[PDB]
Order: sequence, then C-alpha cells, then structure tokens
Amino acid sequence: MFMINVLTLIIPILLAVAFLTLVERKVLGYMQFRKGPNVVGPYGLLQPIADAIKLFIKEPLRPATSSISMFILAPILALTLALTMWIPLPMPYPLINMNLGVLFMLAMSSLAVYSILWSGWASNSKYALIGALRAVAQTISYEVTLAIILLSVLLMNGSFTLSTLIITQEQVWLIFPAWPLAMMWFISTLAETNRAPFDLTAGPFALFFMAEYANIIMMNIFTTTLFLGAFHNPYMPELYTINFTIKSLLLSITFLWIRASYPRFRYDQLMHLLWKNFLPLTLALCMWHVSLPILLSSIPPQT
Amino acid sequence: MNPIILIIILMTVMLGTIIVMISTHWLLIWIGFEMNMLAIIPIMMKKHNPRATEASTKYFLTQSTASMLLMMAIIINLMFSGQWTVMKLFNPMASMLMTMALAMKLGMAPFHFWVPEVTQGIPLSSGLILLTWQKLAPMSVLYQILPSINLDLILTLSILSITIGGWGGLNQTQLRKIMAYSSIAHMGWMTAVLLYNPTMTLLNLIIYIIMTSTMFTLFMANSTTTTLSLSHTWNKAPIMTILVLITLLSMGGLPPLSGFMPKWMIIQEMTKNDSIILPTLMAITALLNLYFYMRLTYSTALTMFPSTNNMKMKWQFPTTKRMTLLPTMTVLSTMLLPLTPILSILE
Amino acid sequence: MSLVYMNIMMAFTVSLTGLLMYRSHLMSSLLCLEGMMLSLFILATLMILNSHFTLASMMPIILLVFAACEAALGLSLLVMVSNTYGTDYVQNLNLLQC
Amino acid sequence: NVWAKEPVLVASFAIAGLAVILPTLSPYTKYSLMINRATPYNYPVPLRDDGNMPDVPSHPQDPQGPSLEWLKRL
Amino acid sequence: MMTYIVFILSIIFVMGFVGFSSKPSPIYGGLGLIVSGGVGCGIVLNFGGSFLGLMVFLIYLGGMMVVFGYTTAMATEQYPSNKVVLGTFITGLLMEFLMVYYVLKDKEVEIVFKFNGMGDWVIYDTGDSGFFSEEAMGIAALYSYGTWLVIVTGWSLLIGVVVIMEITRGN
Amino acid sequence: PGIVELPSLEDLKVQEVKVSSSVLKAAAHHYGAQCDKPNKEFMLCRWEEKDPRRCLEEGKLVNQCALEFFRQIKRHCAEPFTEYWTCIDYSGLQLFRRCRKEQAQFDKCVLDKLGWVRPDLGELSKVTKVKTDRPLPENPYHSRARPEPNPEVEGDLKPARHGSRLFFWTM
Amino acid sequence: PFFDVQKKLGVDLDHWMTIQSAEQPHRIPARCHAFEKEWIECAHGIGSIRAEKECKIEFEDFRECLLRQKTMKRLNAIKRQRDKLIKEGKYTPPPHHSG
Amino acid sequence: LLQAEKDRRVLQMLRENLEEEATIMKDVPGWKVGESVFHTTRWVTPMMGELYGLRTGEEILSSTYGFIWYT
Amino acid sequence: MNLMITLLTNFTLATLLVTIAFWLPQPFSMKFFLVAITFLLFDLEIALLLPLPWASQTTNLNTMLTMALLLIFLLAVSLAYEWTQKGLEW
Amino acid sequence: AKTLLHQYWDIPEGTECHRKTYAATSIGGASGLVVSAYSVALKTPTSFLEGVARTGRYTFTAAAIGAIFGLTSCISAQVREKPDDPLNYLIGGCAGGLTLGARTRSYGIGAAACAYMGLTAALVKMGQLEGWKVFAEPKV
Repeated sequence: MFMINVLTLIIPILLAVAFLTLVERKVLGYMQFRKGPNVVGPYGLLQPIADAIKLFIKEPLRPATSSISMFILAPILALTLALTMWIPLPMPYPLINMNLGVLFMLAMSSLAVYSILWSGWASNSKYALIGALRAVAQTISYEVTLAIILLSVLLMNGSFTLSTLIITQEQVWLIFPAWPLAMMWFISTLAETNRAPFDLTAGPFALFFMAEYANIIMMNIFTTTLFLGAFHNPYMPELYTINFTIKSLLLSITFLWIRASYPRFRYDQLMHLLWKNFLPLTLALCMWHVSLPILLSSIPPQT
Repeated sequence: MNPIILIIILMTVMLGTIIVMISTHWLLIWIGFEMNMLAIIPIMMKKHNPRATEASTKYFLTQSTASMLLMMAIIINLMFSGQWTVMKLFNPMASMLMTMALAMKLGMAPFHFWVPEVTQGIPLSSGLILLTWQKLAPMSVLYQILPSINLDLILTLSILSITIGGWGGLNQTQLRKIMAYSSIAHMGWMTAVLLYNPTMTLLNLIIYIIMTSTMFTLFMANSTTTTLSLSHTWNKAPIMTILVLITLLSMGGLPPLSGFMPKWMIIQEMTKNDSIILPTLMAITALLNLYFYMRLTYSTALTMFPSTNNMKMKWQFPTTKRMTLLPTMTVLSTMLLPLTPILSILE
Repeated sequence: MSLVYMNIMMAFTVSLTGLLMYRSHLMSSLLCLEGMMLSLFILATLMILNSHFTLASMMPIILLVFAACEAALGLSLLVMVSNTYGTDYVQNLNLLQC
Repeated sequence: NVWAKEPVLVASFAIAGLAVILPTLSPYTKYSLMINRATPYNYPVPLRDDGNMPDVPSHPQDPQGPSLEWLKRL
Repeated sequence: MMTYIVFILSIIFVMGFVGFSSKPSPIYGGLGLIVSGGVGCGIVLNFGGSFLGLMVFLIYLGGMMVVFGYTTAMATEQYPSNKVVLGTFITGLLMEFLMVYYVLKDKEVEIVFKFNGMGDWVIYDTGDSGFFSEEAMGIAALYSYGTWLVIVTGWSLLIGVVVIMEITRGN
Repeated sequence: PGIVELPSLEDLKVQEVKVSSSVLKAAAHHYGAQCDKPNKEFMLCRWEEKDPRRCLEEGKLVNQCALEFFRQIKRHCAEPFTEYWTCIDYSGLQLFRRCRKEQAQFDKCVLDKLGWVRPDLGELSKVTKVKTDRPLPENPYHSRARPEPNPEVEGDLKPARHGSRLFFWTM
Repeated sequence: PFFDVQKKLGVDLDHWMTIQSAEQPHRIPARCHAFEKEWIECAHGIGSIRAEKECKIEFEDFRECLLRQKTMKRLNAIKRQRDKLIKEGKYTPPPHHSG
Repeated sequence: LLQAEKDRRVLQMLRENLEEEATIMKDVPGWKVGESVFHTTRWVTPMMGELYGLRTGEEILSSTYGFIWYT
Repeated sequence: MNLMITLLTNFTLATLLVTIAFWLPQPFSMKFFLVAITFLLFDLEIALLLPLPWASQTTNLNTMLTMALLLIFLLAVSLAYEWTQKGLEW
Repeated sequence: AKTLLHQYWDIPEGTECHRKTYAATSIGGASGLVVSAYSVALKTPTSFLEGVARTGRYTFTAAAIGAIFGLTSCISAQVREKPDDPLNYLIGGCAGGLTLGARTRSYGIGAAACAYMGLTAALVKMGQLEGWKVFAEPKV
C-alpha cells in the first residue's frame, strides 16, 4: 500500500506540470489580449499532451558531450529531486511525518544548485559555462536569505515537525505576525524558481522544464502550508484539502501574474540589491523575532 | 596591507597561541593551531612575488594535514577511554599519531622538507614570527602530554633532527636556509629532554627564541641574503660585525658565552640517568653545527671581502632603521652566563 | 566493538593515503582532506550517539565548521596560486629549491 | 540627514538598537523565565520522607509545595 | 533489505572514498565526494542521526562541494581512462574485497586491534524514555553553557573573512 | 567472575494490565489522582537502588493498583468513557485538546457520581515527599575503599639549604 | 607550559565541556554515569601513578562499560555456537517466541 | 505503571536468556553460567544483546531499529 | 528504511522515465568567487544560529538573549565590513 | 624491528651458528629496503626498472655486508674460543667495510669503511658486553 501511496503522489505530477503549462500560457494570453490554445480541442489539455509527446518524439540532441554518463547524470538528479521533494509536505496527512523537514527542503534546494552546475559544466564550450556560472551564483546567493527567513518564521512555532505548524496556524494566519518577512520569503521563492524578473539569458529540455515547474509547485505548496491556510477538523480531510488547493492555486496564479509584467534585472543590480538590502533587513527581523518571544511570554511548546 | 589589519593579525596570532597555552579541551587546542595557521598565512605573501606564494602554498598544505592528523589522534583517544581532558592518553597508537602530528607542526627530521623552502622566499619579518610562534605553540602541548609517549618516538626524532640540521647546513649561503637548519637542530635539542625534565626544554625554548630574535634583528638592520652582503655590512659599519661575532658564537654555544648554558644543563640532567653515549653523540653533533656558523663569521667580521663603491655614498647617510629591541635582547642573550640558577625561575 | 568503526578507520586510512599520494592537481588533495574531515565527523558522531554522550555532543558540528573554514582558506590559497600561474599543478612549483 | 541618503540602513540600525535596548525596560522577562523554568522534562523525583520538615507535601493536592497559578490566569 | 544495512552502506562509503582517491579529474572527484557524503548521511541516520546527519548535508553537500565544483569549473581545464587511476581503483576494490571476505568467513580482522566481526545491531538503547531526541537538547545547549566555544568559533570565522579578503587583495 | 542473581518465574507472574495505549493515555490524570499514591514507594526504591530484580514487589503493587483502578472505573460510570477514548484514539498522536467536550462529559460523570477532582495544572509535578518501610540503602555503587590519601605537605618553610646546591654559584 | 588562570580568576569557563556527569542542561545521565563517579572518586586525591597501579579494576570495569568489548565477544561466541548446533540439528530451537 | 511493566519484561528476558545460556553452553570448559564481566555488585543496565540476543533478526530489528526509521 | 523505500521508488520511476524517453525515438573573475565564499561564511554562521529555536526553553534566558544578539551582531559587523570596504562593488 | 634484532642478540655468541648469518642477512635486507625506499621516494627513477634496480642494489649490498659480518663473527668466535672480546667484531666491521668497498668498486671508501665499521662494531659488542641501555633509562 506504501508503493501505492508513492505512485499516487508521483503520478499526478505530470498532470499538474502539463496543465500548469497550459494554465501559464492561457493566463499570459489573458494578461495580454490573446485567447487560445483552444483550436486543439476544447481549451487545450490535449495541447500539453500533444507537445509533451511531440518533444518525446522529436530526435534528440546529438553528442557533443563530455562524459556521457555525467551528461545523463545531471538531469536524472534534477528530476529525482523534483520527485523526492513532496514527501514531508502536509496536506492534512503527509507521506512521512519527520522530526524535521525544512532543513531537508533547503538541502534539496542546494542539490538543485548541483543540478544547474553539473549541466553547466558538462554542456558545452566556454560561453554557456560562464552563463551557467552566473546562474549558479544568482541561485546560491538566496539560500542564505530563504533559510534565514524560514528559520525566523518557524521560531514563532519552535518545532520542525510542520504538523505543529498546521496546528499553530489555527487562530490567525502567520502573515499577520510576520508580513515583511513573508514578503521577502516570497521574493526568495521567485529567486529559487529562477524566473522573471530574474534573468537566465541544454538537453533534455523537457526534463529541465519538468524540474522547473515541479520546483514552482513545490514552493507554492510549501508557501501555502507555511504562511496561511485554515484549520483541519479530523475525520474530514476533504475540507482542508479543498481550502489548501484553492489558496495554493490563487498563489500560483499570483506568482505567474507577478512574472507577467516586469522586466529582467541587471545582474550587478541583482547582487547589490540582495546583499545591501535584504541581508541587513533579514538580520533585523531575525534579531527582533529572537528578542520578541522572550518579551511577550510566548515561547512555543517544543515538546 | 593596512596597519590596522596587521595589528589585527598579530592579535589573532597571539589569541591562537594563548588559546593553545590556556585551554584544557582538545577542540580548543585544535582551534588554536588552525587559527595560528590562518593568521600566519597573510604575514607571508607580504609582498606579491610568486616566491612567497609558493612558500605559503607548501606551508598551508603541510600545516593543514598536520592539523587533521592531530584531530585523528584525538578522535582515536575518544574511541578509547573518552574525555576531553589534556592528560595522559589512552593508546600508544594515538600518542604515536599525535607526536607525529606535532612533529609536522614544528620542524622535525622526516618532516623538515617545508622549512627551508618556506623560509627562503619570504621576507625577514614573516620568518621571524613563524619561527617564534610556530616553534612555541606545540611545545606547550608536548609539555602537557609527555607522560604517555613511547620514548623511541621523541628520541628518534630528536637525534635525527639534530644530525639532519647538522649535515644539511654545510651547503647553503642562503641565510634563511642557514637559520632554518639551525632551527631544526635546536628543535631536536629542545624535544630530546622532554621525558626527563621539561624545565630544560622550556628554558632552552626561551634561550633559542631570544637568540633567533637577536639574529633576525641583526639581519633586519641591513637587508642581506648572502654573505657578501654581510661583507658590505662590515665595510659600512663596525659594531654590526662584533654583534655578528658574539651572536654567531652564542649560537655556537661556547662556555664563556650564554649559548652554552642550554647544552650543559641538558647534559647534566640527561646523564643523571643511564644515558651517556646519547649525550656524547648529541654533543658531537653540536660540535658539527658550529662549522657553518664559523665559516659565516669568517665571511663577515674576521677576514674581509673586497667591497664596492657607493658604500662611499652610503657613508654620508647615518643609519636610520628602527630596531624593535636589539641591544636588550643581545645582552640578555649573550651575557647570561653567571645566571644559571635562574633555571628554577621557570617551574 | 561496534564493527562499523573498523570500516570507518579503514576509510580514514583510505582518505589519508589519498591525501598523501596525489599526482597532478592540488584540488584532489584538498578534497581528500575534506573526505578525511567527513570521516572524523561520522566516526566521532556514531561514538557519541552510542555512548549517549549527551552533554558534550557539540564535537561533530563544531569540528565540522572549523575544518570547513580551513577548507575555505585552502580554496583561497589555490585560487591565488592559480591566479599568479597558468594552472594549479604540483609541478610549476619547483622554484624555491630546498 | 542620512534618512535621505541610505534609508533602509538607518531603519535597520533603529530596529537593531531598539532590539538591543528593549529587554532592559520590560515587565515580562521574569514571567518568561518563570514559564520556562516551571516546565519539567524529567520525572519529578521524590525523596526519603521527612526529618519532620514543613515542606515537600505528601498529597499532590496539598498546596504547601510551590505551584503555578499565574498560568491559568493569563 | 536486511539487518546488515549499516555495514553495506559502509561498503559503498569506502568505495566512494577509493573512487575519488584514485585521483580523477576533480569534477569526478566532487561527484565521488558527493556520493560518499550521501551514504555517510545514510550511515549516521541509521544510527539516528536525527539532526546532525541532515545538518552535514547542507554544509558539505550544500555549501562546500558547490564551491569545489565552482573552482573546478573556473580554474582548471583538464581538456581531453588512464592506467594509474583505474589501476589504483582496482587495487582498492581488491583490498576492500579481501578485508570484507575475511570479516565474513572468519572471526575477526586485526590491523592492530580486535574488530569483533558481525553486523551492529549492538549496541543500542534498550528503549529508554528519550522524549527529546538527545542530540536535539545537546545541541540546544551551547548558549547556556557555551560561553567560550561559540565565541572563539565565530571569531575564527570573522578572521577567516578578513584573511580571505586580504589574500584576494585587501582592501 | 561474579554471576547475577536473577529472580524466579514465581515472582515473574503478576496479572499484567494488558490494556491498549490510547485508553491508558486518556485514563492518566485521575489515575494520578486516586491511585499513584503508593507507587512513589516504587519510584523511591528505583532511585535509591538502581537495581530492578529488587523493587519488584512494589512493581506488583502498582500493577494491582492500576488494575484495581480500572476495575473501579469499569464497574461504575462511565461507559461513555469508551466513547471518550475512542474519540481521542484515531487522532494521530493523542493531543488532549482534541476531544474536549467529551472530556468535560467524563469529568462531570465521575464528579457528580463518584468524586475524583481532576488534577489542575501543574499538580502532576511539584516534588513530593514519600515515606517507606525499608531503610534507605548505603553505597549501592558496590566498590572498594578509596585506596590512598596523599600526605598533605604543610609547615612553615625553611630557607634554602646552602644555596642552589648546583655545581657552583653558591648562595 | 600549562598555566592556571582558569583556577586563578575563579571563572570555571571550561570545566563543563570536560567529562560526563557534569550537569547536563536537562538533568539526564550518560550511559556509564556511576562507573565514572566511582572511578573519579577512586583516583581523586592521587598522584596519577598509584592511579595506574591501584584503580585498575574499576578502570577496566569503566572501559568495558564504555566499549563493551568482551561482553560482545561472549555474545558472539554464543551466536557461533548456536549456529553450529542448529547446523547439527539437535533441539530445533525453542529459544524463539515459543516452545 | 509503564516503568513496572518495563522492569518485569527486562528481568523476564534476563531470566529466560540465562536459562537458554545454561542449557546451551555445557560443553565449553570454564564458563560460569551468569557472570557479569564487571566487578562491582551493581545492576548495570544491559546492552541490547543481553536482552535481545539470539532472537534471530526479526524482533531485534523491529525493537532496536524501530523508531530510528519508523517514519 | 521507509523513506529509503520512497527514495527507491522515486529514483526507479525517474530512471524509467529517462530511459524510456531515450530508448524510444532512436577565464574567470575574482568577482565570481567572492560571492560564493561570502555565501559559505555566512552559511556557516547560519549553521551556528539555527539551533536557537531548540534552545529557547531553559532556566538561563537573559544570557541566551545576550549571546544570540552577539551572534547576529557579529554577523552584521562582518556584513557591514565587507559592505563598506568595497567587498561587493562593480 | 625489535623482534629480529632480539633474535640476533638472543643467540649466545658463543656458537649456535648460521642462524647468526641468517639473522644478519635479514637485518641487511631490512636496512637496504629502508634506505632504498627513501631513495626511490626522493629520485623518481623513470623508468621504474631503474627504481627496482636501485632498490635491489641497495638491499643486495646491505645484505652482503650483514652476511660477511656474520660469517667472520661465527668463524672468529669458533677459532679464538674467547667470546668476550670486541676484537673479533673489530675484524667483522673491517671485513664488512672491505666488501662494501668491493661492491662499490673503489678502495679508499673500502679502507675508511673498514676503519669506521670496525670501530662501530667493536663499540656495539662492547656496549652489549658491559650493558648500555637502548635510548633511555628513562627514569632518574
């Protein structure tokens, strides 16, 4: 039954990613003045089915490789991260209840940094190597920030079990005692998913594409667990799963919606902005969220 | 280089060495050795020539692998009877690995291959500070953990370091290599009497540090690399010559002079045991490492090499180097002969 | 004797011989130093866990962070050597002869 | 002044300084330490009965021992 | 899939140390140290291992091999296996095969020790009332008792920062 | 050397309270109220002698006290005690804030029909005296005597006897 | 040399990371607590040489608590004997779960 | 109550396991049947091979390594 | 080994996806390096910080506040030092 | 190592012969392997056949010196029938030095090696005869 649980987690990820491709194309089309894709059947779900199976059909990139084994070894790592990163995420009952899951989140984000760096070295000549090197730099510069902010928002709750998080979100949303910290965290999720307004300007393109969008849905689900949501009365998990899905969908639409209308940043502006504006502000919020639970007589019941 | 940054780096060298002196935990000793390395790396490469860069590379590799083998010895110590008290160890194997780690830390005969190479391509200040604190820092640790060491380790490294610093040493006119081979021979001496009475080891450490400070201060008074430059220092000034005479003869250790006092007390409290052939072998090699001192003195102050003009030009400028503290260290280092019962000032 | 300790000590000797004999690149030597570091980490951590040595359980993480910043210094030194030369071989260092 | 020059730095220094100072003027830190002390992890170990001591109460209902009452009353 | 899984993951661990101690190109070396760190994480989590083995994973497999592969990418080229590398890999596999064969079909293997040869379900806790996962409260010290230790650690890292900038052209 | 002194199978037969875990967890506080008065005898035996195979009569005593308590709660109100613990059973790890209204119902049953006020927080704490019948043991760490004392060097010190007593530099 | 400012200033800042049985932040013991307490009380007012030649029995007891070498040797001998006699076939074993 | 059941269960394994040992080792010379290796007359906590020894795999793996990788 | 079962199933299904996708159709700058080492050193200081929510339940609270503020203060001093001293400029 | 030097000195000297020469050849093979290991570490022969040749030459010469030392040791001890003198091992050290000079094929090195090896061998037997401890008391 446990392998049935694993397959019921990792079978709908292909459905979710392909339908996310049609949803991002349609939503960008209606932020723009475009209808479609809707000639390919009714509103185009067979359109992601069709282009996915087309890219499977289409003849691969000829090598042109260096260590064929290494070249296959990078995207296999990217996709197995994208699969193995929905294990401790609680919608009401997670797959594995852990003592700690958030450090596992940050560690697998660093393994995604490994995926980028290995594909960049094993790819090609020197210019793509320089481009992927800048990409690894602008990816690695934010795991300071996101881990710092995630630490300061769990410090209100003391424990790492994350079912204690779904307990402690019962009264108010956690956006209210930490709005700027959550806002900076959301900007860091835009950084980790490596999308607009942040620049990145391969093979297999579908697998790197899959890792991208599963990373996005991963960060959205972790956001929806982490900062908002509602209660969970037991012996009825459909209620929390509905409210969780609706809030995560609204947040992912907001994510692509923020992507839709902003130009890409200059690179030295990106590093300058991150260090000299997020890093003292994260330290300020950390020291205040340390010194405040010792003030207000509320240190969490870390069992 | 900023002077604030140099004061900070000196503060961290002093902090690391004082942490090695003062702590009772093994992790803190390892932290002190590592921080001593990390701080002493940018004292070298004080200029930007590639000589200092390769010297710092060799030094970093040997120093880091010594540090990690020391950590291996400590984790063996807690694989056996486990507590973090600087005391008698609980394994001959762990003590073997630990004394070989410290033998890499401070100048020993199988491990001395980095010492002349690290001293040749660096300026004088970096060589002075590395010899002083990198031969002071492990001696406290060995003074601590002496009661659980197989003696053949320490005695083999001491004998072989004295004879290597002897025999290697007859061939170099690079003065940094001369002082480095002298450091190897004296560290063999200062390690030899560790298991009999360590008061002699620490007094020999004091005398050696003061002697090397006098010698390197005399070289910093007028920048030389070879003996011919010392003959030009004979031409330009006479008092530096008699200082080179007295300090080289006190490195030689003659009984009218204060460098003999560390040899003689070693021979005393070594021969109150049943060790006689080992003292006469060590003191024959102490006669051996005086020969390059003596040919250096013959090159400097007693015979005279032909000189070059523009020394005529340098006559019109009186000396304007600052010495850190040369004369106090000199007469503390050389006229200390009737103060032998300042032996017991130490323990 | 908790048999796994034999294998981790043999792994330490593996990493130590890999640190000592090394042919061409200094980066392999530094990475085997890091492997030796990991070996000491794991060995001491299993010892402290099975001892229930619960007061001073700081040794794994603090040994880790110190020898990690050692590896950082080694990276900077290797970058400086590779900056003033073309490559970072063990060769092209035979200047400053002993 | 520097409020126009580098403003997010000045705001960071301000919240930093109040985070430094503000635990000094605080009527709740002793409450924090009493809450943190009054939570037991191990077993509350008993003792050999009495040298006829007017402490260490025999029934756990007896309020002669030190208890908590500011917990229930906020 | 059975009892000696700690021993088997240790076999793969020492194989990984051999696999980059044979001196390949240093990006293969970084791959070997990543695989070795993952299975070392597996070993220490088998001893449980609740925090420290997931803690190393962010540092070495999260922050150190990243910069090692970075410096492999930016400094050395190694632009094209060899006899010596794979021959040392063969001899390392032979030495491990010999040692584990003599562990299996005999009593004990002695370098100079007595390694009591069987898989380690011994020793372990006899089901105590842990209740806080003793690693967790142990490392949840260092801020009450740990006055000196964290101070000298942070001070060493600060001095590491100023050292790195000086060698890489301070100021 | 010395062999252990195990108890027999005649003392290893107590009517074991073969009940399940969630009912035992939900039935904890009033079991701390009415019973658990004569088991601090067992606790003090366990902490004055670190030796089970000795304190087992008091283990049989707490076993029969808990069985008597569950007999007494079995015979009277409530039978919806069964409803209360099955309300708290399937809720993962058993938080006591889960089924609170039926906790109030069981409290009102046992209060209006039997007594047994629930122990308010924090009264399952607050270090408690206990008297026993057995006298308290001495030196359970069965060791030898402390072998030798060092003779403490005291007395007002004389000056030096004829100086250093080295070769020369007398006085 | 080893100095004693650690004792001189009266700040015992480094004696708590040192042994077991110093007070943990929650009052829990180690696995070999009492063996340590009796060993330290055996070798306290002692010049570390009659510690070598007098407290040997309790030190060996503490060492075999810490590593459990020969106890595992006895258990391993029992395992090998059990394997060879079940290889023989005498008393198809009722030491597991039943008679 | 849990403490009393735990003590009776570990003494039950001690009694049955030393009965098994007394049945099984009557061939070797020497071998007192129930010696602690230690010297002091104190109940040491056993080592999970004195408790869960020769149980053949299943219960010792579900007992020692249970919580370590149970979820 | 339960999460090892999950890891095994994800790894095997990912390898099935890749291999069935494959059998079917047939110089440098110092500025690149400073940011990585700055990441490394501040990440190690994060590693020193992060057991803070473990620790907040003890009988020594003022000291914990003081040393926690000392750790973030030292991290801020390092940040402001490389900020003012042209460590991250272009 | 201590085991084989103990096997050499455990023989009464005295005559229990040709075990003395076998132990002396073992000493020579060990010392030749030591010095040849340092030399092959510090030369890089290129080719490796030259390295094997140099190690074989060093081991062969040191084993030859040990063998000839043991042979004339045994012969002088049997002939003179006075096992207490160091003069027999003075003859031994001079014979070993002469054959060292023979295997390096120069004669002045053989003469100086005769003198120094004879003096050292007489001192070794003489110190074993009186009793001078290895490296230490280490007491006071």
